[PDB]
Amino acid sequence: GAMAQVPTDPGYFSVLLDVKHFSPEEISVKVVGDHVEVHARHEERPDEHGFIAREFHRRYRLPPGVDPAAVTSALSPEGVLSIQATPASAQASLPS
Repeated sequence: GAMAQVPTDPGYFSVLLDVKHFSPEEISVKVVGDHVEVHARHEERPDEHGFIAREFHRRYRLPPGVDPAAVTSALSPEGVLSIQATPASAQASLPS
């Protein structure tokens, strides 16, 4: 049979970012509504007479069904940032 794509169940999120030239405390992640925002900023000064900076931003829409409070971030020692989320649970309306 032909090769097929394996479907993914809904309600999950997973992305990776290469932020190796930002330190852990130069990077922040937050959820705003149903988006995730990543921000990073580095500045250095070689002397009093100058200033070098980098900046990065990105926003992702969380897919349907994701719990916006269940987003996690993990920054590897090699500077890869994983951002993941899992499905929201639904309140029951009938007895168990």
